[PDB]
Amino acid sequence: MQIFVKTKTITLEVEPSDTIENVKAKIQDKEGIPPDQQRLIFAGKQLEDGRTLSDYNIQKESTLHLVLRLRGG
Amino acid sequence: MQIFVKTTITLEVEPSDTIENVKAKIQDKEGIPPDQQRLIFAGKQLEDGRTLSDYNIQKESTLHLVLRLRGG
Amino acid sequence: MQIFVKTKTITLEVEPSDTIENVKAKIQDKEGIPPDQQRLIFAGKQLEDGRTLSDYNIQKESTLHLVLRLRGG
Repeated sequence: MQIFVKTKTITLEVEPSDTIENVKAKIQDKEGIPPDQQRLIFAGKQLEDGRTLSDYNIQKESTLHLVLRLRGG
Repeated sequence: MQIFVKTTITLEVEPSDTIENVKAKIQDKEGIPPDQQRLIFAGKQLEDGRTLSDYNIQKESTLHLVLRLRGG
Repeated sequence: MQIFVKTKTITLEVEPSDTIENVKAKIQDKEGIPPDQQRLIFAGKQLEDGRTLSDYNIQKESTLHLVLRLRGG
Protein backbone atom coordinates (compact mmCIF):
# COMPACT_ATOMS: atom_id res chain seq x y z
CA MET A 1 0.00 0.00 0.00
CA GLN A 2 0.92 3.61 -0.58
CA ILE A 3 1.23 6.16 2.25
CA PHE A 4 2.29 9.80 2.13
CA VAL A 5 4.81 11.58 4.32
CA LYS A 6 4.69 15.35 4.44
CA THR A 7 7.42 17.35 6.14
CA LYS A 8 6.64 18.96 0.31
CA THR A 9 5.45 15.32 0.36
CA ILE A 10 6.91 11.91 -0.47
CA THR A 11 5.28 8.59 -1.26
CA LEU A 12 6.44 5.41 0.39
CA GLU A 13 5.54 1.92 -0.65
CA VAL A 14 4.87 0.10 2.63
CA GLU A 15 3.10 -2.90 4.17
CA PRO A 16 0.96 -2.77 7.35
CA SER A 17 3.41 -5.08 9.01
CA ASP A 18 6.34 -2.71 8.44
CA THR A 19 7.96 -1.19 11.54
CA ILE A 20 8.47 2.48 12.29
CA GLU A 21 12.24 1.97 12.19
CA ASN A 22 11.72 0.31 8.78
CA VAL A 23 9.59 3.22 7.56
CA LYS A 24 12.32 5.59 8.62
CA ALA A 25 14.94 3.64 6.67
CA LYS A 26 12.81 4.04 3.56
CA ILE A 27 12.43 7.76 4.13
CA GLN A 28 16.23 7.85 4.40
CA ASP A 29 16.67 5.81 1.21
CA LYS A 30 14.47 8.30 -0.64
CA GLU A 31 15.17 11.54 1.20
CA GLY A 32 18.55 11.24 2.90
CA ILE A 33 17.19 12.18 6.33
CA PRO A 34 19.01 9.97 8.89
CA PRO A 35 16.47 7.97 10.90
CA ASP A 36 17.66 9.54 14.15
CA GLN A 37 16.60 13.06 13.17
CA GLN A 38 13.10 11.95 12.11
CA ARG A 39 10.00 12.55 14.19
CA LEU A 40 6.98 10.93 12.56
CA ILE A 41 3.48 11.95 13.52
CA PHE A 42 0.26 10.27 12.52
CA ALA A 43 -3.20 11.48 13.51
CA GLY A 44 -1.59 13.62 16.17
CA LYS A 45 0.61 10.98 17.83
CA GLN A 46 4.37 10.66 17.52
CA LEU A 47 5.18 7.16 16.32
CA GLU A 48 7.65 5.09 18.31
CA ASP A 49 10.21 2.44 17.40
CA GLY A 50 9.03 -1.14 17.98
CA ARG A 51 5.52 -0.63 16.66
CA THR A 52 4.15 -1.49 13.23
CA LEU A 53 1.92 0.58 10.95
CA SER A 54 -1.15 -1.48 11.86
CA ASP A 55 -0.57 -0.71 15.57
CA TYR A 56 -1.40 2.86 14.53
CA ASN A 57 -4.07 1.75 12.08
CA ILE A 58 -2.07 3.44 9.31
CA GLN A 59 -3.69 2.47 6.04
CA LYS A 60 -3.71 3.10 2.27
CA GLU A 61 -3.18 6.76 1.47
CA SER A 62 -2.75 7.66 5.17
CA THR A 63 -0.73 10.86 5.58
CA LEU A 64 2.15 11.03 8.05
CA HIS A 65 3.94 14.23 9.09
CA LEU A 66 7.75 14.29 9.44
CA VAL A 67 9.23 16.81 11.84
CA LEU A 68 12.98 17.15 12.12
CA ARG A 69 14.17 16.47 15.61
CA LEU A 70 16.70 19.27 15.07
CA ARG A 71 15.10 22.33 16.50
CA GLY A 72 11.60 21.39 15.25
CA GLY A 73 9.57 20.24 18.27
CA MET B 1 -5.11 38.20 24.66
CA GLN B 2 -2.76 37.37 27.50
CA ILE B 3 -1.32 33.89 28.00
CA PHE B 4 1.16 32.58 30.57
CA VAL B 5 4.21 30.48 29.86
CA LYS B 6 5.62 28.75 32.90
CA THR B 7 8.94 26.95 33.04
CA THR B 8 6.51 32.55 34.38
CA ILE B 9 6.23 35.11 31.58
CA THR B 10 3.21 36.79 30.01
CA LEU B 11 2.80 37.01 26.25
CA GLU B 12 0.40 39.09 24.25
CA VAL B 13 -1.01 36.80 21.59
CA GLU B 14 -3.82 36.43 19.12
CA PRO B 15 -5.83 33.19 18.67
CA SER B 16 -4.52 33.05 15.12
CA ASP B 17 -0.89 33.22 16.11
CA THR B 18 1.11 30.15 15.10
CA ILE B 19 3.13 28.09 17.57
CA GLU B 20 6.37 29.20 15.91
CA ASN B 21 5.20 32.78 16.25
CA VAL B 22 4.64 32.16 19.96
CA LYS B 23 8.09 30.65 20.39
CA ALA B 24 9.65 33.66 18.63
CA LYS B 25 7.83 35.97 21.07
CA ILE B 26 9.11 33.83 23.91
CA GLN B 27 12.58 34.26 22.42
CA ASP B 28 12.20 38.03 22.19
CA LYS B 29 11.29 38.15 25.89
CA GLU B 30 13.53 35.41 27.33
CA GLY B 31 16.42 34.74 24.93
CA ILE B 32 15.57 31.03 24.66
CA PRO B 33 16.04 29.98 20.99
CA PRO B 34 12.87 28.58 19.38
CA ASP B 35 14.76 25.38 18.52
CA GLN B 36 15.15 24.54 22.23
CA GLN B 37 11.52 25.22 23.26
CA ARG B 38 9.09 22.42 24.04
CA LEU B 39 5.68 23.97 24.62
CA ILE B 40 3.07 21.88 26.37
CA PHE B 41 -0.58 22.78 26.81
CA ALA B 42 -3.32 20.67 28.49
CA GLY B 43 -0.99 17.72 28.51
CA LYS B 44 -0.06 17.97 24.80
CA GLN B 45 3.18 19.14 23.21
CA LEU B 46 2.46 21.88 20.67
CA GLU B 47 3.67 21.60 17.07
CA ASP B 48 4.85 24.31 14.75
CA GLY B 49 2.30 24.73 11.94
CA ARG B 50 -0.71 24.96 14.26
CA THR B 51 -2.34 28.06 15.78
CA LEU B 52 -3.31 28.83 19.31
CA SER B 53 -6.98 28.27 18.51
CA ASP B 54 -6.32 24.79 17.06
CA TYR B 55 -5.56 23.94 20.71
CA ASN B 56 -8.39 26.06 22.14
CA ILE B 57 -5.78 28.10 24.00
CA GLN B 58 -7.65 31.06 25.41
CA LYS B 59 -7.33 34.15 27.61
CA GLU B 60 -5.25 33.33 30.67
CA SER B 61 -4.45 29.81 29.49
CA THR B 62 -1.19 28.55 30.98
CA LEU B 63 1.44 26.82 28.86
CA HIS B 64 4.49 25.02 30.17
CA LEU B 65 7.91 25.38 28.51
CA VAL B 66 10.40 22.52 28.81
CA LEU B 67 13.86 22.85 27.30
CA ARG B 68 14.65 20.21 24.74
CA LEU B 69 18.15 19.66 26.12
CA ARG B 70 16.68 18.79 29.55
CA GLY B 71 14.95 15.70 28.17
CA GLY B 72 11.79 14.31 29.72
CA MET C 1 6.82 -0.67 45.17
CA GLN C 2 8.60 -2.39 42.29
CA ILE C 3 8.27 -1.15 38.71
CA PHE C 4 10.11 -2.31 35.58
CA VAL C 5 11.79 -0.17 32.94
CA LYS C 6 12.33 -1.78 29.57
CA THR C 7 14.45 -0.32 26.78
CA LYS C 8 16.99 -5.09 28.79
CA THR C 9 14.70 -4.58 31.77
CA ILE C 10 15.71 -3.12 35.09
CA THR C 11 13.77 -3.16 38.32
CA LEU C 12 13.57 0.02 40.34
CA GLU C 13 12.37 0.41 43.87
CA VAL C 14 10.19 3.49 44.00
CA GLU C 15 7.39 5.13 45.87
CA PRO C 16 4.22 6.57 44.26
CA SER C 17 5.25 9.92 45.61
CA ASP C 18 8.58 9.87 43.81
CA THR C 19 9.12 12.35 40.96
CA ILE C 20 10.02 11.53 37.34
CA GLU C 21 13.41 13.22 37.83
CA ASN C 22 13.95 10.99 40.81
CA VAL C 23 12.99 7.86 38.89
CA LYS C 24 15.36 8.96 36.16
CA ALA C 25 18.15 9.47 38.70
CA LYS C 26 17.51 5.95 39.87
CA ILE C 27 17.81 4.64 36.30
CA GLN C 28 21.14 6.51 36.14
CA ASP C 29 22.33 5.03 39.45
CA LYS C 30 21.71 1.55 38.01
CA GLU C 31 22.32 1.80 34.26
CA GLY C 32 24.56 4.83 33.87
CA ILE C 33 22.15 6.44 31.36
CA PRO C 34 22.20 10.20 32.09
CA PRO C 35 18.75 11.65 32.88
CA ASP C 36 18.80 14.30 30.14
CA GLN C 37 19.11 11.44 27.63
CA GLN C 38 16.15 9.41 29.00
CA ARG C 39 12.66 9.33 27.48
CA LEU C 40 10.21 7.45 29.66
CA ILE C 41 6.94 6.15 28.26
CA PHE C 42 4.08 4.68 30.28
CA ALA C 43 0.66 3.57 29.04
CA GLY C 44 1.36 5.41 25.79
CA LYS C 45 2.42 8.77 27.27
CA GLN C 46 5.85 10.30 27.59
CA LEU C 47 6.46 11.23 31.23
CA GLU C 48 7.36 14.81 32.11
CA ASP C 49 9.62 16.08 34.91
CA GLY C 50 7.17 17.97 37.14
CA ARG C 51 4.97 14.95 37.95
CA THR C 52 5.00 12.00 40.37
CA LEU C 53 4.37 8.37 39.65
CA SER C 54 0.86 8.56 41.12
CA ASP C 55 -0.06 11.39 38.69
CA TYR C 56 0.29 8.68 35.99
CA ASN C 57 -1.48 5.98 37.99
CA ILE C 58 1.82 4.04 38.02
CA GLN C 59 1.68 1.19 40.48
CA LYS C 60 3.15 -2.10 41.61
CA GLU C 61 4.57 -3.99 38.66
CA SER C 62 3.74 -1.32 36.10
CA THR C 63 6.07 -1.51 33.10
CA LEU C 64 7.66 1.68 31.78
CA HIS C 65 9.64 1.95 28.54
CA LEU C 66 12.87 3.90 28.17
CA VAL C 67 13.68 5.41 24.79
CA LEU C 68 16.95 7.23 24.35
CA ARG C 69 16.90 10.77 23.07
CA LEU C 70 19.41 9.59 20.44
CA ARG C 71 16.14 8.77 18.61
CA GLY C 72 14.05 9.24 16.62
CA GLY C 73 10.30 9.04 17.01
